[PDB]
Order: sequence, then structure tokens, then C-alpha cells
Amino acid sequence: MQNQLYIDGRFVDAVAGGTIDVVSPHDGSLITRIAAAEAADVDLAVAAAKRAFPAWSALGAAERGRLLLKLADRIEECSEELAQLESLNTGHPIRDSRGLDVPRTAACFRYFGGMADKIEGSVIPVDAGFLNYVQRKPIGVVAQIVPWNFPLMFTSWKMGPALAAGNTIVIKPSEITPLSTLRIVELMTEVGFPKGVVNVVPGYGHTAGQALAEHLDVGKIAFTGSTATGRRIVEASKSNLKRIQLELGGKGANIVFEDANIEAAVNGAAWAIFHNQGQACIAGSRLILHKDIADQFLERFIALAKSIRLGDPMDPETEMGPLTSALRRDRVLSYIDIAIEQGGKVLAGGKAPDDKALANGFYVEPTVVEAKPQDRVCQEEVFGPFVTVVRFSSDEEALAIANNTEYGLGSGLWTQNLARAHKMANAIHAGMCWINCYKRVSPGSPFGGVGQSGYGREMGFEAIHDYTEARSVWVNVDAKIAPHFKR
Amino acid sequence: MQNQLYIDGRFVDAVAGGTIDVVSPHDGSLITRIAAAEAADVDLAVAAAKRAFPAWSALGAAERGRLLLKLADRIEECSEELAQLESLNTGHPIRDSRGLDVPRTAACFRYFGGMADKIEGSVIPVDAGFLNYVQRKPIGVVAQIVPWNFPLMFTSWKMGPALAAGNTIVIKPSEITPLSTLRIVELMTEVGFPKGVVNVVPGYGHTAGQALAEHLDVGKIAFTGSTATGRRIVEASKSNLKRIQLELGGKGANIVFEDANIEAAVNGAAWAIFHNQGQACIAGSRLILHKDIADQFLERFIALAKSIRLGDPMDPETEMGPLTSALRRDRVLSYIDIAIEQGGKVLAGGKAPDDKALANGFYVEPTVVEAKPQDRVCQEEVFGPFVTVVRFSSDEEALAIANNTEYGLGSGLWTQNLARAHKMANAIHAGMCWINCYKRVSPGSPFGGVGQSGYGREMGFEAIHDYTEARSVWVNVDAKIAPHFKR
Repeated sequence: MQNQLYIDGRFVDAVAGGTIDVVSPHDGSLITRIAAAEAADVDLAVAAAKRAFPAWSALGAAERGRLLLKLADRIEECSEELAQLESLNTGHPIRDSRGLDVPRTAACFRYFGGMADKIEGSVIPVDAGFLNYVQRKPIGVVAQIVPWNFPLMFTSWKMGPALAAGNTIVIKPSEITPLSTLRIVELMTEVGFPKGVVNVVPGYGHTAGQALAEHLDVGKIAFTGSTATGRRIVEASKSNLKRIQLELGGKGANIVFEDANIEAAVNGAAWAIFHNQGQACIAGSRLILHKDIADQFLERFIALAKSIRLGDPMDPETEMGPLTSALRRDRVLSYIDIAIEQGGKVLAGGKAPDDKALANGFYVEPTVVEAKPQDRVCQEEVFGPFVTVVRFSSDEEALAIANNTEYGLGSGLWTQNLARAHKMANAIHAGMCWINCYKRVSPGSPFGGVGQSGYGREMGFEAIHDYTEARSVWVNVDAKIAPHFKR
Repeated sequence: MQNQLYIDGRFVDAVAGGTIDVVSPHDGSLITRIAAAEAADVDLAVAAAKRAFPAWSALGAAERGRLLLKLADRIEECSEELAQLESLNTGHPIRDSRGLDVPRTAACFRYFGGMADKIEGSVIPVDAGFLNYVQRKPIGVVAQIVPWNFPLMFTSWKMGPALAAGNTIVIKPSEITPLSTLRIVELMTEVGFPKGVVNVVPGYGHTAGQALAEHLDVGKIAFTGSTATGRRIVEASKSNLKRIQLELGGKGANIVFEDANIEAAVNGAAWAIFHNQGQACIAGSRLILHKDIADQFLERFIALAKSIRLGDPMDPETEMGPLTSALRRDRVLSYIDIAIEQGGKVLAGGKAPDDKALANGFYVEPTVVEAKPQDRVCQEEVFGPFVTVVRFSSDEEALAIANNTEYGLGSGLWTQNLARAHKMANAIHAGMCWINCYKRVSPGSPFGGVGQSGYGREMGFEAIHDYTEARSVWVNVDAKIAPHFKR
């Protein structure tokens, strides 16, 4: 199974033969060893992307579209192999690989295939005698560093828009979850993407990541990741002042009010925090329940949590799976420990499961911690199936809590009050806000953060705006121009 | 003459009482001393803007528009005052301040006063039963650092879009040319802008600049200035990962092809680099002449250059004034010297005016140097009344030269060939390209750089895009879905 760098249309090892173990979260066993790209490997990748940019950006929006469409179809056709591949590598329940990751990946690529030739410039109302027309051109060679929570689906998200616009791409998945991205670029050539238009360069953040965020021929750096590394992606941009897209995490408020449909809210909250083992920046990791329904909500929710079938990602019966790296587990258990010493009161989970089939894997039980908005764990992104419950009394207390964070990515609330719904959505500082639903994403719906959760948008024309440049051309047609210096 | 900081509707001295000398470029005499702001004052400023934001962003677009519209008018009413104030301080010919600066400043504030209630969100086609609307909200408190080349006009360029979209602003003009900006904000409160909506905070760059770029409560920093100091706006932005806009200079190609209208081209070229003493990033500082018309061209151009009325900026018949700072002067002369040490051949200019009369001012003669493209004055932005001349024989030659630079702000060419015109405009890596005209700017025509000339755009819907955020709201109304966890 593809485990090499993919540069200029070929799978190749790292120039220096570096390697990285790719392990399966189930058991911690080795899946394969992947070629680890380093600074040298990305020069090769970037030069290939640079080499390829002209025939590609000059390719005809529609033929970049037709290829992206072709890719979506191919992904679907290969949907069980990817799913399998992505679950095995990620820990995603394959019921999640099949029904979420793969379709969402295809859907996104299909969206941007039909976007490619809908990317339009404008013609400006300027002075008489002049024609001002502004193209939207590709930036050029764009770099993209993706995290490991949605390796497969985030290829769409990142690569969808960039390719549609005609940029060439050097993309760096995490050493953690590479495999499924690598297969995707092979699907890409399978379907006719020209060599070098996309190059995949898995490697450590400090080697491949850094070469990319600082490479002088990269015009944009797209980065989804930890705030900390994102400041570092920002400092690295200094190099040539490439444009930046950062998505840097969320601490998703999930508010439930007095008149919420609590069966629906419960289901939504469960999905919102436990889907993908909570490894989603838009996860509803902060339950915020109105004191007058808290107990009723919590009766069904904790039940729900406690009943989730944690286990082998390859079982079409598994509802949850392991975290993706052993490090993150620890991290998610330290957070648990710290939610506990902070006076937190575990209602479910709290620690790694007990089953013997799960003892090698990076599993953590669907935890649920009652706390105070103040607690750490209520302020920092625990990237795991870990929600905090806090309770409120006034719309205003809820807004306060929701907005009591440095994050701004996702949000959600549950009511039936027309006013309240909009008054809160309008007032929450997040880039998105779902009401009576959660973690709802569409390829046309701008997805991104606000404040310290980042800037830039994936999805929709916005994503395309982020991957193009305005190139205004003036034509002096019948213009009367007195010399500035009269004769 | 207002010479204090403007914070919270108040002219006030710097906390530390630090002060800067503001000098006439003509005779280097003291016009006044300005309150030098530093970190303390930019916190008072940013704080005032933060306080002001909520009520301002809630103003309802028409009402911020109405205020921007009143400002334009008011600016036009105080046109000679502003014109005189800006010339005195900057070195601009008052015929420039009154015919260019002032009118372009109002034009742009007008444009954006009517742009205010035309800033629209979108409704996305999402799955059935969902309503997805995406508002465009203001970022919040916006920091803006402007250079000294168009103090007045750049107030409109930066503050126009930002205000329209409902941000509040802390603007920092240069210690070198604050006076115009200061009168503008009074012009603002004069007209009804609420206190703290705009705060002006002139100060050195490493003081008030640094502090603006690093501020935690600033959501975006817009910078026009050198490439050097831009990397350190970028390096500062990490603090809170505020969005950035950069315009970092130009080395404007002005290509003249064999079938150009050489009288027109000469006037354009003269305007392109000698207007504003060449202190314009979109200056046509690199004349690229087709070998067949280069002699015909240079004949009329060098006679022009030498005919140019260098002198007292307050003379409306002055054609060119001094550079606005003694340092600029010194640097431009250095460039001249190095232009020549390099084998450059000065065809006009090459030093300060032999006019005992212009001896105290920072004057430099309209300078024209025959050079190579490899030369440094041909690669580096001089930022004075200085054009280098190079010759070519092919379109492809001309393109190569035009693009043989790190810059990519403006560009321009002269022909009557249809193809050529577009082929070249489409092939020049610049944000803007003028054909048979140059330095043509309109409030609706996106203005900005590409590559290391930066990113972001001023003017137009684009400028508005750069000062808003996507706020995606999802409402579940009529179509629900099945638990992720089926019981």
C-alpha cells in the first residue's frame, strides 16, 4: 500500500531514505513504514509543482473541473478501499469511513470540480475611456499541511479549492495519517491529473512542514493545526510573505436551552462530541445546559455515552474507536486527570476502557465531566471524546460561557425560540454556528475560524477566494488624458 | 494644526509625552512637534476602538455609510486647507494635493460610504431542511499603519473599507507625515463619527507600529511599507494570529513597445515616475523600451524630465517637490551613486538641484538612468524621482524583464496591438497592469500586490472582503436526521 512520497507523478522514497512508522491505533501494531520527506524532498516537490503550474493554470477551468469531477467518481468507486485504508490508519469506525469520510471527500471534490469554471473575475466601473477588468488568478504553488483527524477528507477540503483555481500543490499530511492521502494522489493520476500538479510529502512538522512554510516558491501556506505550530507557520511565512490560511482549533460550545428538544439535543451532542472520537475542531466539547433541563438531558446523554460501542475500527459495529495516536491518548487522559483535580466530576468514561481486546490500542472511553466554565479543560481543546457539562440560567450566562474562550471555530445551540436562536448565533464569536444540529458541513458553506482559531475559509467561493489573487488590468481605450506636466 | 494623538474623540499628548519633529521637506524647517505615541498610547487607542466597536458595528450599514459620505463632502469642503496642510508636510505640489491627493481621498471615502450597505452575506444551498446563511461581519478592531508618501489619500484607502464594514480602527501614520491624518479624524468627529471609532496614533514604527501589530485585541493589521518592516508585522501578528494585509512596494515595469504612441507613452512614463516625486509603489520606475523607439522616446522623455519644475511645494506651478524626508533623499542619492558605480549612465538628474534655493529641502532632480536589468537600481525599489531605462527587442524579452523582479505591485505597457496588450497583461506577475496609461487607480478597482509585494487588496468589494469575516449560521428547520448512534 502506497507508503512513499509522491512527487512529479511517481512514488519515491525520501532523498535521504528517512522513515516513519505508521501505526494502527487499535493495537499499536505497525501498518507500514512511510518515506519521510525532509527539506530536500519538498524542494523536489515544490519544483515539480512549480514546473507544473503553467500548463495547469493555463489548462482551462473546465478541464481542471472535469478532473476533479473524475476524482470524486474515482473516490466513490474506490470507496471501500479508502474507508478500509482510512479506518485502519486512523481508528475511524469504518461505518464512519464509509458513511462520512469517503462520501464527504467525494462530495467536496465534486463541489470544486464544478466550481473550477465558475470562478469569475469582475469588470469595474471606472473612468470613461477605460476598461478595468480584474481576473482572479491562481496564487501559484501552494503548500498544505493537514492534521490527522480527517486525513482523507481534508484532502478534499484543502485540495478541492486550490486545484479548482489552478494552483499546484505540495501537500504534507501528518506522519501519523499519510496512507490515505497517498492513495488519493494515485487516484488523481489514475484519473488524469498531470504529474506535479499535486505532490504528497509526508514528514515531520519540523522537516517537511517547515520547508513548506518557508519555501520561497510557495505562494500560500494552508495549515490546520495546533495554535502553537500555527504561530510558527506564521513566523515561517515571513520568508517570502506567502499568504496564510490557519485553522487552529475549536472549543465548540454546544448550548442546550430550556425549550430544546432534548432527545434531539442529546443525539446531536453525542454525535457532536463522540463522532470521530472527538477529534474534530468543531466538536461540541463544551455542553452547556440550562439548569432546568440539565438533569433530564444528562440522564439520556450519559446513558447514551455509556452505551457507545468502543472497539475495533474495522467492525461495522463499532460506534467509536481509538484516538489516533498514543500521544493524544495520554494527552486526553492527562486532561481527564486535570479535569478531576480541578474539581471536575466524571459522569461517564474518565479513562481508557477495560476490554482486553483494546489494551494495546489507543482507546479512551466517551468521557463526560461536569465542571465550571473556568476549568482548564473547559478552556483548552482536549482533542478527544471528552465533553464538559456546565449549567446556566440566562441566555446571557450561556452567551458568556460560549464566548468565554480564545477559540472561535464552531458553535451550536438548541432552542425553539426564533429570536433566541438568531440572537445567539449572531452574538457567538465563531466562524460557524449550528442550531438544532451540529457539525453540519457542506462544500459550499464557508468553514473556518475567527479570532485565534484562525483566518481563512475552506468550502464555497470563499475557499476559492483564498486561493486566487486579484489581477486588475486597465485598458486605455478612448480616454482623454491631459499630460500631468502640461507640455 | 492638530499635533496630538486622537484617542476616544480627544486630541491628547502621548502618555510618556514623547514627541517627534515634523519638518517641511522644502526648507527642512519645523512645522510643529507631534505627540509620539508608543505602546501605552496604542493600548489606550485599541481600547477606545474596542469600546467603540459594538455600537459602531451595530450602527446599521446605511449609518456608517452616511457618515463616510459626509466625510467625503467635508473633505471636499476643507480641500484647500487639507491640500495646503498635506503639501507643506509632505512635499507634494499643492497642485497635486488639490488635484490628486484631496480629490482621490474624498472619492474613496465616498465610494466606501456607499459601499457600506452593499456588503452582503450569502445563503448557501445546503441539504434539505437546513437554512444556511453566512453573514459578513466586521473583524473588530483593526490596526492600520500607513507610509508617508500619500498620508492623506491613504487615510481613505485604509479607513474607507474598514469603517464601511464596521470595524473600528486604530491608525498609525508616519511620524513623518501625521498632520493630514490628524485633521481628517477631526473632520470625522466634525461630521458625526462616534468617539473611539477611529483613533490616530502617530509614532515611530518600533513603538506604536510594533505595539499595533502585536496587540491582542487587534484582529487585523493592515500595513503599507517596506518589505523589511513587513516581515516584522508578520512576525508580530503571531501574537494573536490577527489577519494581515501587506502592500510592500513595487518596481513598476513600464514597457514601451515599438508601435506605442510615443508622445502618449512619454507623458505617461513621466507621470508614472515623477508624479509624487516617484514616491509611489506603483511608480513606473523601470522604463523598458523597445530598441526601435528608445531613441525617439528618450529624446522627448529626457527633455521632459529636465523641463520639470522642481521647487516650493506651495507653488501650484511647482511640478515636482522635494522627497518628503532627508533620509529618503540620502538614500535616493546613494541609489544614484550605486546606479552609476554599476555602470549606469545618467541621462537626466543624478543628484540634488544645483539651486542654492532648494538647498535646505530634500530635493532630488528628476533622474533617468540607462542600466541593465541585472543592475540593482533595477531590482530594488528606489522610491524617488528615478527611472531606469533598459531596452529590449522581443515581447518575450520585455516580459522577462518586467518579471525579473521580486516585486509585483503595478505594471504597465504601451501598444496598439490587441493581442500583445492582453498577452502581456495576463503574463506579468503584478496585482495591477495598465495599458496605454499608468498609475490609474479607482476606489472600486482592487489595488494590491502579488508575491513579495504582499497580499490583500484595497479598494473595491475586495477591500471589504479583507475587512470582514464569514460568519456561517446553520438553522435546522424542517429536515432531521437519524442519531449517529442508532439507540
